[PDB]
Amino acid sequence: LVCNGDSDCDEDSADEDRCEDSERRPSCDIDKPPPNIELTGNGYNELTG
Amino acid sequence: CNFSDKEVEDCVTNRPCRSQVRCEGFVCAQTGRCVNRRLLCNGDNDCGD
Repeated sequence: LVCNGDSDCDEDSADEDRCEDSERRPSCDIDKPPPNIELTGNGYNELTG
Repeated sequence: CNFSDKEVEDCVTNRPCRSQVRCEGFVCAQTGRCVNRRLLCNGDNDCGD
């Protein structure tokens, strides 16, 4: 996943540090995730809901 | 009231102090912000300057 064209480290992006764009290849046609997929990653509190 | 509820006097340097907090990173010369060397040549002003 290092030097790959995706930020596979999430908060850091150190895998994409110091990477030549001539060495990169297009990882995918697109980058756009589904419209609110981040909500699927939230925790949940069962009491408060 | 007078705004000067604060007042200040200068002194001699009676004693040293250890304020010289060690930065292992790069020191943003004008700001003194300590930034990680991976943020050099980042394409982004991660310094102030």
